[PDB]
Amino acid sequence: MIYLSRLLIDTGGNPDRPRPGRKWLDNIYNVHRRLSMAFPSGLRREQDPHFLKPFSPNDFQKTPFLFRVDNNIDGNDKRAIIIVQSVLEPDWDYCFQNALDFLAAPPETKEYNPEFKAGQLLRFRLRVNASVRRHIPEMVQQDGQTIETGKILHKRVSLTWDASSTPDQALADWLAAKSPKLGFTLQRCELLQLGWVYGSKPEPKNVKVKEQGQGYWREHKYNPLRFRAALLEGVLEVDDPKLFLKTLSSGIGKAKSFGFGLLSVLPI
Amino acid sequence: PRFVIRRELVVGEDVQVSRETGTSVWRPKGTRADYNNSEYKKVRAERL
Repeated sequence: MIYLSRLLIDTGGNPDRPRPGRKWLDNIYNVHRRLSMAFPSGLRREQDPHFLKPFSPNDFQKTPFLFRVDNNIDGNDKRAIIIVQSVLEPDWDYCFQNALDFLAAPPETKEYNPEFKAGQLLRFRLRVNASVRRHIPEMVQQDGQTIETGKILHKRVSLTWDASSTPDQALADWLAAKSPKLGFTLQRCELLQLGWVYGSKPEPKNVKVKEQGQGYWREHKYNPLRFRAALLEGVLEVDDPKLFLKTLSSGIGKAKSFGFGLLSVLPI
Repeated sequence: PRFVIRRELVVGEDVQVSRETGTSVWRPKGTRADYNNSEYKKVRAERL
């Protein structure tokens, strides 16, 4: 079975007061870490019932869950929705017990058993990371002059199109190229949002040796994280019920640890 | 009985003066750590 969970954030109100929930969404790494803190081990929960001990990733279960962040929901109020799809039951009352300021509504969870027959029309929403891997010559310095270096870099960069092609056509072709393998066939696809997603990651770096021995003194260095994001919505038709269920709960692209793979399907 | 005489010695020319060589007032220990010392920043970075 699948577990589907929904979280709500205000992202509104008085701008002259602290808003930890709205500020929490400025870094995708922080969002991923906070969502990962919702799956504690059976020993950590017994030892620390209040989540008041130092946080170590080795004490939390590893499981490839997926999530997406949606915005602009109305009713005279602003809302940001976080939708999480997982293969395990989340523990929201352990993750947000000391951070109830973050949310504007209690978390909700439910079961999900999608059974689809062959040749069924579905309405889908999903966000992609438009990335391709290429060999790039290394240009450096640019101190008024460009100096080339002989090394060729294997780098994952953004998807590009020609001057006579619209981004929508390029993305539709790029998705229809792989849609045979995933297990569905498109009928219409339109691009809604195209942009970037940013984040920062801490990394330990050694500085000096310990006089008493047994380790170093260490410090933190921050590494940037940039991704190309494109949101799509449209209609699809199931080819075979076997590969489609594998496409779900797995992702349809890269950067799946930063909310970049999730298929949302409605029966039309 | 015995006979006894009295004399004098003026300090600074025939008798010298020694230093304190010690501490009299006890006083408590030292609070108020420094936020600009390099060791404090090093240990703060390590703790982080």
